[PDB]
Amino acid sequence: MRKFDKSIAAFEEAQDLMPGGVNSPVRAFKSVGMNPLFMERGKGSKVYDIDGNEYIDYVLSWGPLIHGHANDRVVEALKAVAERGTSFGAPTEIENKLAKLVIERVPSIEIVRMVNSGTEATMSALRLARGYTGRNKILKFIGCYHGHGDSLLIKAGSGVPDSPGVPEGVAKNTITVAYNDLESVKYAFEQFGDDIACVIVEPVAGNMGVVPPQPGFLEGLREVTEQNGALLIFDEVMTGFRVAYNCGQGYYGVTPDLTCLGKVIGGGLPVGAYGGKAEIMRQVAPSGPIYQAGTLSGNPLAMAAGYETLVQLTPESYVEFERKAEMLEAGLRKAAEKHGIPHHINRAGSMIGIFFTDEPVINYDAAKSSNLQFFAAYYREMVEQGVFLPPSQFEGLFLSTVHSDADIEATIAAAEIAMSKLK
Amino acid sequence: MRKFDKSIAAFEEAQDLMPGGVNSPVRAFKSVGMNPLFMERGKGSKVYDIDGNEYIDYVLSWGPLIHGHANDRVVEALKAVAERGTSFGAPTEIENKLAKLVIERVPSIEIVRMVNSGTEATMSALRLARGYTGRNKILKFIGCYHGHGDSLLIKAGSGVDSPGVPEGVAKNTITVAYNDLESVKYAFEQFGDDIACVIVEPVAGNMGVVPPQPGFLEGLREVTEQNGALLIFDEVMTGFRVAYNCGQGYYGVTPDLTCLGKVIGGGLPVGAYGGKAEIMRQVAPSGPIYQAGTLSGNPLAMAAGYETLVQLTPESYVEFERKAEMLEAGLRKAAEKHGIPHHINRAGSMIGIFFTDEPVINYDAAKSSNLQFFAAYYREMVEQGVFLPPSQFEGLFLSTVHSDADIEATIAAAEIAMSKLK
Ligand SMILES: *Cc1c(COP(=O)(O)O)cnc(C)c1O
Ligand SMILES: *Cc1c(COP(=O)(O)O)cnc(C)c1O
Ligand SMILES: [Ca+2]
Ligand SMILES: [Ca+2]
Ligand SMILES: [Ca+2]
Ligand SMILES: [Ca+2]
Ligand SMILES: [Ca+2]
Ligand SMILES: [Cl-]
Ligand SMILES: [Cl-]
Repeated sequence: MRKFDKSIAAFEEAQDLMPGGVNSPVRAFKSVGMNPLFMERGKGSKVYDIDGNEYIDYVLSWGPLIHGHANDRVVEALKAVAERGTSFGAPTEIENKLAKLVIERVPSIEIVRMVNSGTEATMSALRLARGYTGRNKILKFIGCYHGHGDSLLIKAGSGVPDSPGVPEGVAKNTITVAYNDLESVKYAFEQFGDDIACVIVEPVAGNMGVVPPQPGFLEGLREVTEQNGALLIFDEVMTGFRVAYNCGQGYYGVTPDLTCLGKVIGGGLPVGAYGGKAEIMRQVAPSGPIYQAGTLSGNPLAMAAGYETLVQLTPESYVEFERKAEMLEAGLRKAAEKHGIPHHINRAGSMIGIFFTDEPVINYDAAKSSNLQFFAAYYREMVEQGVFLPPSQFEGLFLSTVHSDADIEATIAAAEIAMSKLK
Repeated sequence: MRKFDKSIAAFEEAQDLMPGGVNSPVRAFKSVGMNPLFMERGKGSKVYDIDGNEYIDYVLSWGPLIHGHANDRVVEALKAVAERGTSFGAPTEIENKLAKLVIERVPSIEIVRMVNSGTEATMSALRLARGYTGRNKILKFIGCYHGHGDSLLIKAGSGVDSPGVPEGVAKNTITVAYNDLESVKYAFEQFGDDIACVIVEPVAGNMGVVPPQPGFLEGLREVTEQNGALLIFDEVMTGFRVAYNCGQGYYGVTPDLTCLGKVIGGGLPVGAYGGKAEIMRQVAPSGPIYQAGTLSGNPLAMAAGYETLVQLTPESYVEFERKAEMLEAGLRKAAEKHGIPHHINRAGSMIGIFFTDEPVINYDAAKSSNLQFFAAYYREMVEQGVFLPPSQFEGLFLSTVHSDADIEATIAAAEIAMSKLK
C-alpha cells in the first residue's frame, strides 16, 4: 500500500504560496481527485516521489524528456556550460550550432529564432503572420491549446466560458473551427478569407488527448491558406522531434509556412523556437519591423541541453518509439477487451492515447464522450502499481528513448489490474 | 590593439540562421555600428569574447547576473539538480522554498506564480488585472518596455509601433509620458470606468535609467485605488536590483501585482507574477483566469533563483550604492574635464549616463542624448576592455563581485573615451 504522507504535507505548504498550490494547473491533480505527487528525482524512465515511491514515467515533464531524466550526455554538457557562464546577453557560437541542427531537422525551417517557451513561440508566430500578411484574423481549432497568448485562449479545451481577462477586441480576431473539420475551415475563408493572416494547427492534436488528423485535413489546410494568401502555422511544440524524426510536417508530408517548437527542443530546460520561410522570418527585428525579444533567449545552457538532446535522436529512435507504442496499444486493447471497458486508442507515429469511450475519437466532441469516472479509477490504480501517467484523460502517454521492454510489460500488467477494478 | 576576427566570422554564419543573426535584437550592436562580440565564457565581473579579449562586464546578461558569471554556489546547486532531473511536470519542494523567499522579499507579494520570462509575467499580470476588474483597458508609459505581449508593444521605446498588432488590441492600450501624473489623471477622467490597470516600472530602465519624479508613483497608487483599477509594478529589471525589497520597498509604494524576472532566475529563464492573495486566487487552477507553463517552476531554475537570492543581503545594496556613487563621481569628473554634455541618473543601486545636459526625466528628454557621442564613447570603452550595454537607452549593471579595482579601471577607461569625443 503506497504512502503519500510527505507529498500531502508539502502540498499543505504549497497551497499557502501559489494559486491552487502549483506553478501550472495540471500539477494540482484535480482531474483525478488525488493528492498531488511531489517528485524528488528521476533517472531514465524512472521518477521518484518524496515518499520514496518509484514510478515508470509516461509524463516526462509533459513531453520534454525524450531521453528520460538526467540523460548522461545532457547532464555533462549542462555542468560544462554552468562552469563557464549560463547567459551572456551577447551572441554565442552554441546558438549557431543549435540553429543549424534545427534548420536541418525541420523541413519548413530555413531561418529560426529561439525563445523561452512554446507560449512565446506561438504568440510570436501569430504576430509575424499578421505583420507579414497585413491581416488581422487567425484561425485555430476547438479543443486545441497553443500556450496562453490572449488570441489563442479562445476555445482552448480541457483545463482552459473561455478565460476571462481576454477583451472582445482580441476575441473578435480569432475564428474557431472543430479540429478535423476541413469544410468549416473552407466556409470561414468564404467570409473572412482576405483578412485571415494564418491558420494555426497542431499536426497531431495533443490537448484533447491524442487525435491524429483525418485523411485530407492537413493537405486541405495547406491548399485553403495558399489559395487565400493566409500563412499555415504548425504548432509543433508537442509534436516536434517526438511524432517523427522530421516532425509532424515530415511525417505527413505537409509543409507549413512557419513552425513553432518547444518542449523537446529544450530537453528539460525552458526553450521554445519559431522558424520558417526566410522571407517571412526576415521581417522579425532586428532585420525587420516586427518586434520580438527575450533576455534569456538563446542562452548557452539551454542551447547545450537542446543540442545534446536533438543530436541523440536518430531515425532509429522513432522506429523503436513506434514498436513500443504498438505494444502498448495492443496490451491496453487486450486489457480493455478482457474487462468489457469502453475504449478507443489513437496512435500517430510515436504518439499514443487511450480514451474511455467506444466512440471513434476524431475531434474534441468525440473526446468529451470519455468516461472520466473510469479514467480517474484507472489512474488511481496505475499510481498504486507504480506507473506515473499524465493525470488527465485529455493527454497521451509520452515515451522516451530509455523506456525498456520490461517497463512496457510492467505497464501493460498494471493496466490489466487497473481495468479489472473499473466495473 | 583588439582583434574581432573570430566574432566577425561567427556573425557571418549567424546571419544565415537567425533574423539579423541574433536571438534578441539588442545583440546585433546596431545602436553602436559595431561588429557584435561573441562571448565564450565569464568569471565574476569578467567576460571573454571568442577572440580571447577580456572585459569588465556591466551588461551581466542585461540584468540577471547580480553575482557575476559562474558564481560557485549557483554552479554547484545547478550541477546537483541536473544530476537528479531538471524538470518533472509535478510539484517539487524547491518550488515551495523559492516561492517562500520571494513572498518574504517582495512587499506586495502574498501569493506568487513562477513563469519562464518577464514577457510571460507581464502578459499574465495584464490578463489577471482585466479578469479581476472586468475591464478592458491598460495604461502604460511611453518609452517603457514590458516584454513583447501584444498589448504592451505600443510606444515601447528604444529598439521597438510594431506591425502585427491588430487595432483590436491597440485600442485597449492607453499610453502617456513617464513621470507625467497629470496626463494619467486626465486618462482616468476620460476612461477611468474601463481602465483595468496601470503598469509601471518603479525606475524606468528601457529609456536609460530614469528614476520616478516626486509624487509620481504615489499618485499612480492614489488614482488607481480611487478609480477601481489595479496598480502593477513591472519589477522585471528593478526587482532584487534597485534595493533589498525591490523598487516598491525602496520607494514605499505597494502595488496590487508585481512582475519579476531577470535576477530571479540568476542566469536561467525565470519570471514570476505575484500580489494580493485575493487577486492571485483567481488564477487557474484556483480561479478561471488561465495561465500555464510547461517548464514553469522547474527545479533547475528554482535552484538557480534560490541560490542567487539567498546570497543577497541588505549589505549587498549598501555596497552597490557605494560603487554606483564612485562611478557617478568618476564619470561626472571625466565629462566636466573634457567638456562633454552629460546627465547621470541614479536610483538606489541603478546608474546610467546620458550624453545630454538636459535633466533626463522622461523619454523625450532621454531622446536629446547625442548618439554619435554615445557610439564613439562605446567603441573606445570596448577598446579599453569594458563591456557596457551597446545602447544609450540602458543603464550600467553592477554585480556583488565588481571590485574597487574594477570600478577604478572603468573610470580611467571612461576618461580616455571622453577625451576622444570632441
Ligand atoms: C505545451 C504546448 C504549448 C505551450 O508551451 P509552454 O512551453 O507550456 O508555454 C503550445 N502548444 C502545444 C501544442 C503544446 O503542447
Ligand atoms: C527585460 C524586461 C522585460 C521582459 O523580460 P524578458 O525575460 O526578456 O521577456 C519586461 N519588463 C522590463 C522592465 C524588462 O527590463
Ligand atoms: Ca529546414
Ligand atoms: Ca521558398
Ligand atoms: Ca533583450
Ligand atoms: Ca510579500
Ligand atoms: Ca490585503
Ligand atoms: Cl469539436
Ligand atoms: Cl515622453
